[PDB]
Amino acid sequence: KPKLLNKFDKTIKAELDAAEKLRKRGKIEEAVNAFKELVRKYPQSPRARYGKAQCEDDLAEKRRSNEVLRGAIETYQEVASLPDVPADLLKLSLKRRSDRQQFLGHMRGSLLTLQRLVQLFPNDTSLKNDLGVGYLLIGDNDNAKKVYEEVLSVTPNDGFAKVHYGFILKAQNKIAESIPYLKEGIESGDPGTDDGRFYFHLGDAMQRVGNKEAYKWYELGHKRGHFASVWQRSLYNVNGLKAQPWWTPKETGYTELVKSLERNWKLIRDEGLAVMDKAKGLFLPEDENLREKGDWSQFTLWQQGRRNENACKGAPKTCTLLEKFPETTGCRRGQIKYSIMHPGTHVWPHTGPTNCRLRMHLGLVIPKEGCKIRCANETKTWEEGKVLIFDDSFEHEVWQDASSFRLIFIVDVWHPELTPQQRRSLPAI
Amino acid sequence: GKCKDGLGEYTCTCLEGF
Ligand SMILES: O=C(O)CNC(=O)C(=O)O
Ligand SMILES: [Mn+2]
Repeated sequence: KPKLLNKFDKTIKAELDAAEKLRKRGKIEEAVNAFKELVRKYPQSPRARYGKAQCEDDLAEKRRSNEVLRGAIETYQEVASLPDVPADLLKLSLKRRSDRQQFLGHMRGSLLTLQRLVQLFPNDTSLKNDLGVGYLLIGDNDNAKKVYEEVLSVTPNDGFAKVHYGFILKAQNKIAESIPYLKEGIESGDPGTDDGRFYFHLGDAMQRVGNKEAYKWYELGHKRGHFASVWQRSLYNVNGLKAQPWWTPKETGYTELVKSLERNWKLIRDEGLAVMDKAKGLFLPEDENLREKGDWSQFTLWQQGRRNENACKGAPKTCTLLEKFPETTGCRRGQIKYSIMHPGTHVWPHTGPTNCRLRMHLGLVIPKEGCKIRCANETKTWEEGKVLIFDDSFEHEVWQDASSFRLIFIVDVWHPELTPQQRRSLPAI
Repeated sequence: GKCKDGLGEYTCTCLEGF
């Protein structure tokens, strides 16, 4: 179907197919030399150059070398620079270049490629969509929004554009606006629309507006294998881990950590209060759009398993105490942070990104009433000097209706059933 | 842009190379 040979390449189709055949047989090593020989002999051959690129691409996979993949990325570029390159080959080569650039984290580099692809194929809708994803991966939602707006103006029915536009809208707290786009988008069934992210955010948006049809979408997302369960909707999971909303200290196995937190809770409290009084700027407002209303701020000591040196100068004793517990300081999918919440606060029902951590809450300053946290179907209260443990990958919700501030200490730990090698290899979150 | 308490970001992980 895809025509990859220009006029001259057709005249050397035999040599080209011979070399390509060696690549398919896994003998990539002598295939490189085959294509390189063709590249020397026919320096203008797009198919020969593409072959060299693909061989380098496979060599990168075998050797796991970033350096040779970097080379392959250049060779893919070289294909597009040659004269008389067939459109199918030009598109294929640059698409792969972008794909591999994102793999290396050259997202800025990938953008230029995707921009070039859109410039070269102005009527290819899928490429505009890919450009939008490129913007999303670098955190550029503004430019991403424009792209999908441009796509939708020409192709209103493109489901891929609708889910992503909807995703961007919800991220902008355009909750009502986002729902029809997410819904119609998933309902399109177009390739790339059956993604857990869109089920997750469609139901959440529906929950915020009081649309009781939200859980029908959660149920469907579960049926399609996006969610472990309707209640537990984290998207970055290790399948099989013990799943329950609430944990006891013994169940976690982290009894020594819990002992230390509860024995020394007052020193943790006092440093938190000292920061509130003398350095409240270290407390940063919650910035994930999780609040319906009210005030909620956090003062983070550890994140992604990395100690914040400057923050710990505000809570030196607490940081020193925690150094002894790598099960939390080494949790690269969790944090260690103070969390202050004031009256008139309601946190929307929400879900953490991963099932790979458990979340400890140590009460520091807890008003006698007004403060509570629901996880799944059970609501509980905090106690000063006492630890609560829950899996925040389950839907949970929070209220603050006291008459003074509520301060807790949050300590994330690896899910205890995670092996040491999993704890070592899992990418940070 | 990080996913700390929620799933607000398009991707929560950021990997580079093999
Ligand atoms: O810190 C708070 O008051 C609420 N905490 C959470 O929702 C959480 O731990 O994920
Ligand atoms: Mn939470």
